[PDB]
Amino acid sequence: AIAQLATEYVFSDFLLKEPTEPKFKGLRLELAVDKMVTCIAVGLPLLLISLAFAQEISIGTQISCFSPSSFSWRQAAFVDSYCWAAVQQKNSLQSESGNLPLWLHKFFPYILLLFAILLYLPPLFWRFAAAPHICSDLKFIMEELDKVYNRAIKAAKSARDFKYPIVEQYLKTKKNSNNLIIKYISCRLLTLIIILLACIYLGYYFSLSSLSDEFVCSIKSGILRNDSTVPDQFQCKLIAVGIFQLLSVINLVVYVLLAPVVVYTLFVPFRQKTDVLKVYEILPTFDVLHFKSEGYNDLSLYNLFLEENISEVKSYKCLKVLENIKSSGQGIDPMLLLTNLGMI
Amino acid sequence: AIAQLATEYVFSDFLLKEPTEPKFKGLRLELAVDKMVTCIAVGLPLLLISLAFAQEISIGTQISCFSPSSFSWRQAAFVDSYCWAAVQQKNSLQSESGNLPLWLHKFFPYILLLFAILLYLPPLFWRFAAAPHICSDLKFIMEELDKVYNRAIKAAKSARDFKYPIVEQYLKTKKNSNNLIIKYISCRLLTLIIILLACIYLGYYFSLSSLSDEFVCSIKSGILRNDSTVPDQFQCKLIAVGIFQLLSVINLVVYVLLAPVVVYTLFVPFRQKTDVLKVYEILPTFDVLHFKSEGYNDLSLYNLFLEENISEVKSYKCLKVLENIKSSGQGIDPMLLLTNLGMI
Amino acid sequence: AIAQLATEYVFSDFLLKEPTEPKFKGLRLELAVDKMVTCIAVGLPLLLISLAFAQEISIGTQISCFSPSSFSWRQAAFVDSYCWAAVQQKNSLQSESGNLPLWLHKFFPYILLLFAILLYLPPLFWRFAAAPHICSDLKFIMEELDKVYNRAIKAAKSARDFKYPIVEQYLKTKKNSNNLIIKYISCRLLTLIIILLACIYLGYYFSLSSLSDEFVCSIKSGILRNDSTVPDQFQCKLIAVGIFQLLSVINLVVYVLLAPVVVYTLFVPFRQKTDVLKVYEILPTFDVLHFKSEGYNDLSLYNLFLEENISEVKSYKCLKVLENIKSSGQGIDPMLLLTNLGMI
Amino acid sequence: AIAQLATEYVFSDFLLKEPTEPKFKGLRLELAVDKMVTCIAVGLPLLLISLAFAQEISIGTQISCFSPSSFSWRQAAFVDSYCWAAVQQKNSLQSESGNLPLWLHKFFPYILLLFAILLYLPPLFWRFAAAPHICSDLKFIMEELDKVYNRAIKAAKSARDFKYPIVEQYLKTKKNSNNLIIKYISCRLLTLIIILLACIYLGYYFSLSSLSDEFVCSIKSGILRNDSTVPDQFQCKLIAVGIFQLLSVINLVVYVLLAPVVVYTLFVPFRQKTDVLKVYEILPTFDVLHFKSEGYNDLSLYNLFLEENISEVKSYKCLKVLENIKSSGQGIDPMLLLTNLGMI
Ligand SMILES: CC(C)CCC[C@@H](C)[C@H]1CC[C@H]2[C@@H]3CC=C4C[C@@H](O)CC[C@]4(C)[C@H]3CC[C@]12C
Ligand SMILES: CC(C)CCC[C@@H](C)[C@H]1CC[C@H]2[C@@H]3CC=C4C[C@@H](O)CC[C@]4(C)[C@H]3CC[C@]12C
Ligand SMILES: CC(C)CCC[C@@H](C)[C@H]1CC[C@H]2[C@@H]3CC=C4C[C@@H](O)CC[C@]4(C)[C@H]3CC[C@]12C
Ligand SMILES: CC(C)CCC[C@@H](C)[C@H]1CC[C@H]2[C@@H]3CC=C4C[C@@H](O)CC[C@]4(C)[C@H]3CC[C@]12C
Ligand SMILES: CC(C)CCC[C@@H](C)[C@H]1CC[C@H]2[C@@H]3CC=C4C[C@@H](O)CC[C@]4(C)[C@H]3CC[C@]12C
Ligand SMILES: CC(C)CCC[C@@H](C)[C@H]1CC[C@H]2[C@@H]3CC=C4C[C@@H](O)CC[C@]4(C)[C@H]3CC[C@]12C
Ligand SMILES: CC(C)CCC[C@@H](C)[C@H]1CC[C@H]2[C@@H]3CC=C4C[C@@H](O)CC[C@]4(C)[C@H]3CC[C@]12C
Ligand SMILES: CC(C)CCC[C@@H](C)[C@H]1CC[C@H]2[C@@H]3CC=C4C[C@@H](O)CC[C@]4(C)[C@H]3CC[C@]12C
Ligand SMILES: *[C@@H]1O[C@H](CO)[C@@H](O)[C@H](O)[C@H]1NC(C)=O
Ligand SMILES: *[C@@H]1O[C@H](CO)[C@@H](O)[C@H](O)[C@H]1NC(C)=O
Ligand SMILES: *[C@@H]1O[C@H](CO)[C@@H](O)[C@H](O)[C@H]1NC(C)=O
Ligand SMILES: *[C@@H]1O[C@H](CO)[C@@H](O)[C@H](O)[C@H]1NC(C)=O
Repeated sequence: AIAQLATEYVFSDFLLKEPTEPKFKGLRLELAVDKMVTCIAVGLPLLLISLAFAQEISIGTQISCFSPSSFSWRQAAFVDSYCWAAVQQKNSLQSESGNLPLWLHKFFPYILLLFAILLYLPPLFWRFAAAPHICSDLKFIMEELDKVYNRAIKAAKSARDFKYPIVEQYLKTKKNSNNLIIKYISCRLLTLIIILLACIYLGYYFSLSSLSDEFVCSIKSGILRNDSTVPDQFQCKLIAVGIFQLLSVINLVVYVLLAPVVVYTLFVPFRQKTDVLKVYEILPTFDVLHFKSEGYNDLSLYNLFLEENISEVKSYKCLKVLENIKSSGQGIDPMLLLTNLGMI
Repeated sequence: AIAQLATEYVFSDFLLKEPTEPKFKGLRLELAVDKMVTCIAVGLPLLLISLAFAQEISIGTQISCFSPSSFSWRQAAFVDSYCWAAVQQKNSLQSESGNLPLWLHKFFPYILLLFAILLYLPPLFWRFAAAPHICSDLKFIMEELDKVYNRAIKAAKSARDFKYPIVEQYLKTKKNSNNLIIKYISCRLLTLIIILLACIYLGYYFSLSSLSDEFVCSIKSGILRNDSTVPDQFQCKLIAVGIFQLLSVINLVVYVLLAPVVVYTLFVPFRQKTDVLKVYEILPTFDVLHFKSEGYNDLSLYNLFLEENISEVKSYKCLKVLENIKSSGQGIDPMLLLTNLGMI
Repeated sequence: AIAQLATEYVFSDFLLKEPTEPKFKGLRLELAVDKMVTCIAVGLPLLLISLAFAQEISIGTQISCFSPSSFSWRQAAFVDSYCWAAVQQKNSLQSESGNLPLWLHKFFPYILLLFAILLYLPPLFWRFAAAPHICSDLKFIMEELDKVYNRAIKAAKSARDFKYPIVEQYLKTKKNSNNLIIKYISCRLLTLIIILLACIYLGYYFSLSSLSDEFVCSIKSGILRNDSTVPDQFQCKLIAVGIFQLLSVINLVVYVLLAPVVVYTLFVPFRQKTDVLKVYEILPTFDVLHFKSEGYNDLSLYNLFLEENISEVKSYKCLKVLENIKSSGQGIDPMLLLTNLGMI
Repeated sequence: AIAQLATEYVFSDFLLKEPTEPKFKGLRLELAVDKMVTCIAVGLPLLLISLAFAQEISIGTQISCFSPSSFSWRQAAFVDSYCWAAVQQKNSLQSESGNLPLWLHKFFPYILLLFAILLYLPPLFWRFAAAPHICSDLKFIMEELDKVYNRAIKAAKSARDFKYPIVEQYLKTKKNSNNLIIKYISCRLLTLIIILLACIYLGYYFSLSSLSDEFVCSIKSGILRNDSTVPDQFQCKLIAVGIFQLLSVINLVVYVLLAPVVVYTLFVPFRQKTDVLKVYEILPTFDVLHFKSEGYNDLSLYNLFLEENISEVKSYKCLKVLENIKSSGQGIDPMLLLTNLGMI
């Protein structure tokens, strides 16, 4: 039913499932905006496919040819099925709009499924190629941040009663390499191109005259070519073509609204803001150097992933509340850190 | 069946499922009133869609055109399907009420699903954008309250046998920022606007003459335009239109009753009452300062979320019972706190 | 099937599911009588809806109009569907009993579902508004009782080899407030009113002549108004109306039997008997004062909830067996308590 | 399918599910004979309902009226559905056996479901009212038996290298109260009465002439009353009536065989034999006094429940093997108990 399709595709965790494995425990591995874009671009065409053939919206068979009254039920059924299979056969049918509109009307669900698969492909390539590496690197970075926070609080407590910036060096090294950012931009660009092509197709499909679904059909090949009792042609109409056009314009609207989001996503350096690591600069055990901005490198992408999935880090949360309290400046950062006692 | 739909949509945890993740363990992340509003506004139109096409209420096909007796079964089926697809084609049909009523009668389930999706969108945006931040902040606040309660009871026990207000400073800082409250008000306002538009549409749909479902249909395009055996027109009726109007007025009543709730929700500062933190003011380790009221800021929203999901805090419950006992004034707050022995 | 519906709605845990959350572990949060009343009042109309359209009891379509023999199958189907949709349209049909009986016959499942939803609403309001508070308070009370029992047995063992009545003070304070009892009485009263209205409706529906299901139908609007081959009217009958009346009288009987139960529930103070706390009065560490009776206050409701869900408390069970043994008076209460050794 | 129904209702744990809660861990809370009686009396009529309308045994529709050849398919369908709905309407039909046989033939599944529900009601009342109390009491009794066994074995080991009969006093007190036994006897008696009424009904239904399923039907009310082309009456037959009678006699046989079991159950004191507590009399720490027999009191019912669900007690099992070995008398009870070393 329509409501069942809605529950499956919008109100359920459709493509929102976290990786089912212990390797990525709590790691999104995909930005929220990218996940939203993929979920829409994939589950919208599927939802429209399901809707267009819902038991309520669908009168019945997808084509009716209006055989003569003399024709029996199965003769008329032969006519309808023959014309359905003959939309491909150009000789059999003669339609003013041509045969491409008939092909599109017959295979619209296939085309929507193709667009959905093509849009799901780049996210899958990301999740299967560049996701494990970033997952491992980000897990190491979070562990290093937790360890340095613990060491700093232990030092502060000892004072009240190595020291090498490994994480900073690793981030600096990531500043050079750009394979991950190149893959990310390539997959986003392919998604954008697929969306644009889908928009072109949907606009063309919705621009039809709405009468191209009606085509003339001739069961006059073979032994029936010279038969007399059979009329030379029939009036066939492809039902649900109006529904297809409505859903196609809906998908076109959604995709044109979505494309600016993908374009904004492509410009990762601009998105790289609100320095996540700036909060850690007040730790004595952490060097006061952010050095993450203004670069078409994997460093900006790692900064984005950190700003996305750093809320799960207790040390980061503690430092963030310390920073927020520092806005008033009533107290002292080391005193607040010592009082917090948030090692684990 | 009707009962199955009821069990799924009203008697089950439809959209009442808690976040399936360890990040939010026991945190609602959504006020009870907001959750009720979203659940109604989403699962009502879906329930009505399912009901309108229930196997019992539905006689059968959604349109019947009453072809002549001479017409065969599949000729009549062609007529019915053609008219169903031609509700869009204005030339084919001539109805007194126009063609918009026919469009609405055909696509009412789609319109209800659209309203449900549009009403579910703002809650989803909230849960995916502003929910993680408030979850982390509120978890930190609850942990700080538990820790300060433990410290105060330990101090009392030591007396019987830092001290910095970090949580108060954090709340004071939240008094300034307003991004969360702005997002909350924006999503509530969008929900209200969607509800009002849905009410307008449902009122228009229910105001129809009830005879607009009957339209005249002409299969007279193409080779059949000059055919003689076919009548110039047919009498088609869209079944289930009365059911659609009944369910639409039901939804209109529900939404007009719900809109005052959304308006009351918009005025969060008025809702900010019954100070949750007032109970903690009797703790020696906690400063006697509430400072949370009369502000279009995130502080009021945090106060609401605390008053919502603070019952899970054992320290808060203990302080609440101490406060309630203090109404009589027979005993002493520190003595009762020491006797409680409710560290964990 | 009928047996499947029975298993789902009477032999299964339909609305008998305990709260699926760790917050309420073993707490009913709903009295047994109230749960029975809600389960009946909700799952009876749903069961009757399912039964009335069971594949065995149902001959087929819900209306047959007996078109002339000259009419084709789909002409007759048009007639039947038109009349089904025209029960609303007063002009189309002319029935002796009127049009309200036809409306009721068509929408009886909807009306039963409406009554079920309206009866499920007050229980849901209770469980979502006043259940968390009573759950927290009752959990605290049980924990306090366990702690005082442990302290008393420890003192007895020490003798053989604070002391403040916090729980008693909390109960005394609850004696004043009445918001929970007011909400309980309001929800019970609304349930009673809904049940009475349902009884009125079912009595009216069952009082019909049983021939109102037969109505005269006229497909004579539009181009067919002046058509000659079509008869001026048809004889239509709404099938399953007898089944609807039978199930409606069954529901009426059940609801009239249930209403006295709801009225008895409304009088909570009378139900407040068999003092649960009287057993704890023999503990040296517990003050000898019950002070819970004769009040339209939340104290009586808390006493009811205690008498309901106190069997899970080991200390209460031990004190109950001590009390029962004290009926003979052969031994001594402190000696029996010491011998029991039931700390945990 | 038939085999699926059999698997669900006889070969599966239909109504044999243990209470899904930690409160009753391993406690039957229902005697084996009572559970068997309830399972049969409930799942037999449901199984017969399912069988009577199985896709294999069922030819098709439940009534056929044999309309004239001139009648079209949907005219004949109208006739059949009209007569199906008119079995209630006495004026419409004229049958030699009357109208009650037709009512019974139409609503036999409803009557079987009613009997099943009425037979399931007393067991449900027991499980929801008197089951928690007996569960708690019996758990306490088992814990006391385990503790006294442990104390006795510890004393024996100490000798080789309070003392109050709390459980005996509790059982003696149970000797007085009789509310549980009264509820048990009342529910068993109601089950017996329901079974007898079901037997009466099934005997009456099976005693029919087998031709009462054939009734004369007249679609001659309304505009068709004076119509000429329609015959004055039709020959309608209610299919599956023979299957209903066969299954009804099967159920009658099962219930008459079952009723003696219920009568034997009612006489609980006679069932109270094979003293379970007699084995514990050899323990030095346990007083040598059974005092459980010859009483219409809850003590006999508790003895039955003990004899039912005491096999789970390791101490009871050990004492039972000691008793069995004592039949030969080769050894000594205290020596065997010491050698067993079965504390836990
Ligand atoms: C997904 C991508 C590939 C879709 C590409 C656009 C498709 C949908 C449409 C839009 C415009 C279309 C073209 C419009 C006009 C003509 C001229 C005609 O004589 C042959 C077909 C041809 C050449 C069409 C082929 C298909 C076409 C290119
Ligand atoms: C992503 C955005 C830009 C998509 C917007 C949809 C645009 C591309 C659509 C809307 C209407 C469409 C046109 C409608 C009709 C025709 C005439 C046909 O003989 C060739 C294709 C052509 C010229 C279409 C090309 C694509 C088109 C211009
Ligand atoms: C969800 C929102 C967009 C719904 C907006 C209201 C819709 C349902 C209805 C209510 C009143 C309607 C209008 C009423 C009157 C007219 C004048 C007519 O000559 C053209 C259509 C037009 C202009 C209608 C368009 C659709 C309309 C605006
Ligand atoms: C949220 C609340 C205010 C909704 C209440 C429903 C209101 C808006 C509904 C109920 C009846 C409706 C009117 C019914 C009939 C017409 C005539 C038509 O030619 C234009 C629209 C118009 C004028 C409708 C406008 C909207 C309307 C006034
Ligand atoms: C659930 C509640 C609202 C149901 C209320 C009772 C319903 C079922 C029935 C019972 C008696 C009925 C009334 C009986 C008589 C008349 C007089 C007639 O000229 C108009 C309808 C009217 C006024 C009926 C309206 C509907 C009615 C009130
Ligand atoms: C909860 C208890 C009291 C419900 C008992 C059912 C009662 C209320 C039912 C049973 C028969 C019913 C009556 C049957 C017939 C008519 C005639 C009609 O023109 C007006 C309503 C009226 C007068 C009904 C009113 C309600 C009624 C009296
Ligand atoms: C479950 C219980 C209520 C069933 C009771 C027995 C039912 C099945 C049957 C068995 C015998 C039957 C009775 C036999 C004879 C007559 C005399 C006739 O002129 C009216 C019906 C009446 C009075 C019957 C009513 C229904 C009846 C009582
Ligand atoms: C539990 C045991 C005793 C049930 C045995 C079934 C008995 C009660 C059945 C079997 C045959 C039945 C009888 C068959 C026929 C008739 C004639 C009818 O006009 C009145 C009922 C009457 C007289 C039935 C009464 C009940 C009956 C005697
Ligand atoms: C049909 O008859 C025509 C007559 O002109 C002939 O040319 C043609 O070959 C025939 N077709 C078949 C399939 O026999
Ligand atoms: C139908 O016949 C008419 C006669 O006036 C002619 O004008 C029209 O073109 C014909 N239509 C078709 C589709 O051949
Ligand atoms: C039907 O014919 C009658 C003849 O009196 C006329 O008044 C009426 O307008 C016609 N109806 C239609 C819909 O053409
Ligand atoms: C049918 O015709 C008879 C002729 O005697 C008449 O008495 C009766 O009222 C008519 N019935 C209807 C429903 O018009």
